[PDB]
Amino acid sequence: MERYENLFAQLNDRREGAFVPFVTLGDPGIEQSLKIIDTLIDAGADALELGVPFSDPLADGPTIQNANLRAFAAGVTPAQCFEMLALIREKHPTIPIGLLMYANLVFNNGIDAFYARCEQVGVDSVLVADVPVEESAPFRQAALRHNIAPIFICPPNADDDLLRQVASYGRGYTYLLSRSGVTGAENRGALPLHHLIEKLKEYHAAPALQGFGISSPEQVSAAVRAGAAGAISGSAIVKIIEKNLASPKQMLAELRSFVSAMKAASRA
Amino acid sequence: MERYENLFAQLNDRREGAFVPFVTLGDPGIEQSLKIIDTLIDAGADALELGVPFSDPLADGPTIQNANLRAFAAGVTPAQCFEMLALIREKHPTIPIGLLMYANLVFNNGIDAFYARCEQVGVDSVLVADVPVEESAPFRQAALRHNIAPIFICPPNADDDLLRQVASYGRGYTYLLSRSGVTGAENRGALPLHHLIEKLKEYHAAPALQGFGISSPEQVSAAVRAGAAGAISGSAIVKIIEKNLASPKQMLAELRSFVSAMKAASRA
Amino acid sequence: TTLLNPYFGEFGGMYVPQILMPALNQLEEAFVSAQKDPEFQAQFADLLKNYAGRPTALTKCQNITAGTRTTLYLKREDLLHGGAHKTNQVLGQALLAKRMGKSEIIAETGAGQHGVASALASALLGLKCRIYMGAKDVERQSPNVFRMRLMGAEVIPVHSGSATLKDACNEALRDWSGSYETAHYMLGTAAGPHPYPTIVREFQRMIGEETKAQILDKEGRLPDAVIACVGGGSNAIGMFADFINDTSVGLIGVEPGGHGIETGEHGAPLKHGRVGIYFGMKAPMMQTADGQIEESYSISAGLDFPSVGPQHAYLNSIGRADYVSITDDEALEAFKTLCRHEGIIPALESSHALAHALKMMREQPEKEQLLVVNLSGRGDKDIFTVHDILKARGEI
Amino acid sequence: TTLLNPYFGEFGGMYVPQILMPALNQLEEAFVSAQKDPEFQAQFADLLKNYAGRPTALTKCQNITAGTRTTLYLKREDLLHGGAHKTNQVLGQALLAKRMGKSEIIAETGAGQHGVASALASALLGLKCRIYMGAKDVERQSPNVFRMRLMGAEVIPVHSGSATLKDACNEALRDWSGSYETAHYMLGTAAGPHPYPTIVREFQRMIGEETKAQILDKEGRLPDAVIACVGGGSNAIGMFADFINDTSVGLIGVEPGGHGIETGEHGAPLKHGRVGIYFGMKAPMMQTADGQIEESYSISAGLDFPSVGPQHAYLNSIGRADYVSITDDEALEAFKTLCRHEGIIPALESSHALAHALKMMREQPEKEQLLVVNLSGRGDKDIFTVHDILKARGEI
Ligand SMILES: O=C(NCCOP(=O)(O)O)c1ccc(OC(F)(F)F)cc1
Ligand SMILES: O=C(NCCOP(=O)(O)O)c1ccc(OC(F)(F)F)cc1
Ligand SMILES: O=C(NCCOP(=O)(O)O)c1ccc(OC(F)(F)F)cc1
Ligand SMILES: O=C(NCCOP(=O)(O)O)c1ccc(OC(F)(F)F)cc1
Ligand SMILES: O=C(NCCOP(=O)(O)O)c1ccc(OC(F)(F)F)cc1
Ligand SMILES: O=C(NCCOP(=O)(O)O)c1ccc(OC(F)(F)F)cc1
Ligand SMILES: *Cc1c(COP(=O)(O)O)cnc(C)c1O
Ligand SMILES: *Cc1c(COP(=O)(O)O)cnc(C)c1O
Ligand code: NA
Ligand code: NA
Repeated sequence: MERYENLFAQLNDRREGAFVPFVTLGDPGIEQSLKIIDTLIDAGADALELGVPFSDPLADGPTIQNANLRAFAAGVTPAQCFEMLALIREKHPTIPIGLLMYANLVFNNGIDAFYARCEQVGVDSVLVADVPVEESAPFRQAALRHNIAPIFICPPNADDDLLRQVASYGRGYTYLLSRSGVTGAENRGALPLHHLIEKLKEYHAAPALQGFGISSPEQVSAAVRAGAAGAISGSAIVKIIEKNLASPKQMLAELRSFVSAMKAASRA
Repeated sequence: MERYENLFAQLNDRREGAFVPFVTLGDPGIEQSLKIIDTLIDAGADALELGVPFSDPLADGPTIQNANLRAFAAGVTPAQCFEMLALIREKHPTIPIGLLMYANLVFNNGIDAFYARCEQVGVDSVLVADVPVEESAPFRQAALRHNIAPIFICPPNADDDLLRQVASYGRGYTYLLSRSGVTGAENRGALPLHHLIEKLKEYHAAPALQGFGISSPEQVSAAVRAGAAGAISGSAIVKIIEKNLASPKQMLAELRSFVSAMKAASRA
Repeated sequence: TTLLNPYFGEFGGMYVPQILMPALNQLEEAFVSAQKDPEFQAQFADLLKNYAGRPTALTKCQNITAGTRTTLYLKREDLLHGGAHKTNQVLGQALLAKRMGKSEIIAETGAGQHGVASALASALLGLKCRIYMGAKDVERQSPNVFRMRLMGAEVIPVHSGSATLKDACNEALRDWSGSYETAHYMLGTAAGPHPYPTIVREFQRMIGEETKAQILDKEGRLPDAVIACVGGGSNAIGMFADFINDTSVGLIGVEPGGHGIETGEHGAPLKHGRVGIYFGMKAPMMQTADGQIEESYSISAGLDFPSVGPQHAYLNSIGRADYVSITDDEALEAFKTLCRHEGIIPALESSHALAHALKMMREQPEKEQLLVVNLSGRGDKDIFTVHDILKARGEI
Repeated sequence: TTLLNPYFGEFGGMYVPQILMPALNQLEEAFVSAQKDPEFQAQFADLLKNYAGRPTALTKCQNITAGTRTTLYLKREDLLHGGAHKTNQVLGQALLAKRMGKSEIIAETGAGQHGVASALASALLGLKCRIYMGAKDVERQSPNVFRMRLMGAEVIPVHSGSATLKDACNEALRDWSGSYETAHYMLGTAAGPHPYPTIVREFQRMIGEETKAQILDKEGRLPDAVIACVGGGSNAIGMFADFINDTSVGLIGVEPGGHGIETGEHGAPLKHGRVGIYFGMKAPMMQTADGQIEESYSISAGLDFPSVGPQHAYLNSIGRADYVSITDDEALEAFKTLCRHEGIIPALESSHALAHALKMMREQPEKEQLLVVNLSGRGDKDIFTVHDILKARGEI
């Protein structure tokens, strides 16, 4: 399909950024997670990034690790996540849906079969957290054979070779990391984001979505002003789930208000 | 003095062996020990062997180790033992009294001073358990300077060099060990006791008293028949003390009966 | 782009998030450079000799083999400083850290053994050491935690996931991804992403080099087989490497069989797991049918890495090395045998290798064979485990 | 009559009951003969090399001595099989047992260390080992008792006297007096009746011989001083012997000062006891004013022999060696220092020697001095003792 391409075209015509929430599938249970996802969409999400619970989510921070544990406590399996994906697509025909996967879950029953199942349920893209561009060939090939866009992280310290690889190999969107480290000292190697955005455009890369640490409306507008096509927010959304476990109705109300504010920040 | 020489002469004139009990001084307390010793004499003991309680009585078996512990429990010191010795001699002017000492107690405040204190209280001999003949020179010299007989163990496997040393160096009596080991296998090196008795007489040794494991009247008569001048009994006497701790009067009655039977066995 | 092949056939690679690739590339270049630098080699040799105690003895075991045609030697890594072979490679990796201008060490540990090794190397070389350890392991491993702290290391209890070895590996990597300009990640076996399986082999290979020289001097020929336990693969590849081209020499790796392979309670992924991609590598691992990573079980916690070094998977696939398993009870009997017949208390890890050699001997007592067991460590640490098991079944 | 002098000046001798003299004479002749027998020497060398791990490393300690003019080396007896120097001499004494046609070993032990050493040597050489241990020590030393039993030794709890080291020595001697045709008494230090102080020195002297060669190779000269702890005297005389004729080389022995000499709670009889005759020898010992033998007190149970080898008393009397003491707290700080600055966990015994070298250095940091500490053992065994003390005063 062409869901990302159609989304970015529509957003371009509206001089508008994308706002893309991340949640873990089946956190805090399957029913509540389906409801969460519908609320994110009804509040203005332009696309979704969705995680499949995994025993060892190396690349995730404490908030998303907590979400992962909640989904396992609920007995959520990858097969159940794919059932959920098909239902979500069946409710929402045009929203781009991207998965955040770990390599073992893609490789487990065969790489090609994984991507064929993504295609059957109507997923648009897959970011495999622990597959660097250098190792990505069989993943990107299988993805593209099944009409799935392979998504790559572009670190803000990326060298020119890495920029060119990410530009050549990725599709749907380029995932532009906000920071290469948490401390100002650890983030010293990070180049200005507007410069990387400009280089990616020069190399005809998929449009950039900035992600990692985006938690407030001003960071959504800043991303768009720097030239990115939009912004991804995970921890900030998932925190709302964690803080309202005891009140599922309040949880949905707070999710709706948060997503509405973040989306508002992307509009011309 | 000449107490051993006078004893053996008197016994020879009566065709009689000596019976010599061993007890630990101050077991089970000073008062009771003085009483025990008077009872041993009144029952027929020809001489005494008396131990001074010592922290580490290497050469003593379980019964005498137990006696040692009882005397320490009663707070018995070597100075108190010497007070006891003087009282015992003051009651009994002719009985030979021999001490069983450990080298540290003799050496502690000077070897010469030890033997001078033995002389002052009227002791006749000292056997230092952990001084072999090879190391005995300063002990035997100090002993003889103060009119104390130095006593040496003659093992039943003793070679001829050892026999000649024991014969030359000892005085009062020669202590003839019954056994060089407890098991028949461990005692294989032991020569016939009558043969050693004969060799000691040939070398003009002090008269032999057989000791270690003498517990019955028949062993007293056997010692005399083998040519020894008498027999020493410790464990068998001390066992009677241990078995009657709760009844001091019964203890003395049983001591009296036992010593009377053992002495009877030595008479022509 | 890398300087060296990251794979051993289909096994291995660099399956890490993009942000970690510059850390691995930096480490690979430093290693390649170090291996050509006579000054680096001389420094490493000096630490191994004068600090760690190399060369280690090769002990013949005539009491064990009496009446048979087996001649058995033990390569005495139990005599290395720290009481296990881990010391060799932590010393080399600490020198690589210094080479790269790093003043800090990050390490993972399961039950504490690699944490102690990392801590001692860091103390000697003046590096600031922080060690991630699952909170469940911290609770149960007071002696190792205390050793680490005495050595000036920071021990950081890991409460995330299931609070065990995997979560400790995960926290160490997370930390390194942010701190690698100043910190080196001192990985604890010949596994994980390239270049670690290569580095750890090369920094353990003196085990087999010395074995070859010692057996040539004592017997005038090469061994018929060298036998080593496999938790992650470092002591085994250290013993194997110098013999790989000596095609007459058997290479036998022993994984823990736990309560028995058929119970599922074991730690033998190379022969009884299924290839997956985790810990930065493609390799056999312990995992559910839908690909969630599981744990290894062994009486010996040191053998509980739920995967295996990719070079072992490769050597197995081509038939150069053979892999077997030994159960908890088999290892316990080998432990008892060595104690009683040679006066050496072996690590329960190493006891798995010895148990397999005992089986080689006992099954075929008239077969002429010259065997070397890599005695990877001492077993003082295991006496409480052994006591409790023997008492529990009234064996003592 | 003896073949060798039983005394070192006025100290030493053979103060045992007459029945034991043939056992000592037999042992002396076997030893004299062994020392002239190239086959005995070759067998002993083979066990020391291929079983025990000799030669042991000599480790420089630049982290400890930075900023001073001290150069400090540690002789790494902690790297010997068994984790202490005791292993050297039990191997030699087991060979002497075989030389005399004996198939059984008797040994004494306090807190278990010499019992383990005797048990491992006996296991290797196929000898039936029985070890006497005070019942109070058995209760408190489960790990050592278990090691001994794993090694096939019989551990016999001693209930006589005060159920401790002295009573264990006493029961071992009683047994030997009856069994010496078939059993050898493997005494645990360079003390007791001749010939034991001579034998144990000669079977430990490779410590100082190797030290001399290693220091000559590394520094081109002899040490200014060698420093060793003194419990009974074996590790110290092992380090000292080869340097006795090198009159420029300081020989410093460190006794345990316990809670401080002035408290009376110490184990420093050579400098603060009084000469007595016990344990078969004339030597300084811990004893009451009226001559009852007492105990030594130290944080380190290994240093609790309440006397000292007669050669140390002699070397002191002539001014060739100097003896000092180190308190529990001094030894604890040295323990912590070595852990943190060199990544070596030292036995609390050896920590007394290191503490004295630290004092030599710190008191006079501009004095040029080349020091060797005999690091007699490893301190894994001590981590519970150290933990408890540090916790108890809120230091941790
Ligand atoms: O993505 C990261 N964290 C923030 C965003 O993730 P999440 O908090 O789950 O949304 C993140 C952190 C570390 C990292 O490197 C490695 F895994 F190798 F250690 C990779 C990704
Ligand atoms: O999109 C992600 N997280 C949500 C956005 O970050 P945050 O809002 O900080 O949770 C996200 C993306 C990739 C990822 O793994 C790796 F970087 F390795 F590819 C981990 C998290
Ligand atoms: O005399 C012994 N026992 C029996 C008689 O003594 P006791 O039971 O106290 O009357 C006896 C036992 C062993 C011994 O040798 C040594 F001490 F060296 F081990 C010396 C004497
Ligand atoms: O006379 C002694 N005991 C009493 C007699 O023996 P028993 O009747 O068996 O107690 C006695 C004599 C000497 C001795 O020590 C040593 F042999 F070394 F010199 C120990 C006990
Ligand atoms: O086996 C490992 N560590 C051994 C720790 O030893 P111990 O303390 O004895 O458990 C181990 C650690 C990390 C690893 O890869 C990666 F870094 F990617 F996670 C692979 C293996
Ligand atoms: O110090 C001694 N043993 C050390 C035991 O070592 P450990 O197990 O560490 O207490 C020791 C043992 C016996 C001895 O002489 C004699 F045999 F006559 F009693 C003198 C010293
Ligand atoms: C750590 C350890 C092992 C297991 O690790 P490998 O990397 O598989 O060698 C085995 N033996 C001992 C003694 C160990 O300490
Ligand atoms: C036994 C022991 C000692 C004390 O004994 P010495 O005979 O005085 O050497 C000292 N250090 C260690 C490590 C020991 O095991
Ligand atoms: Na494994
Ligand atoms: Na002492």
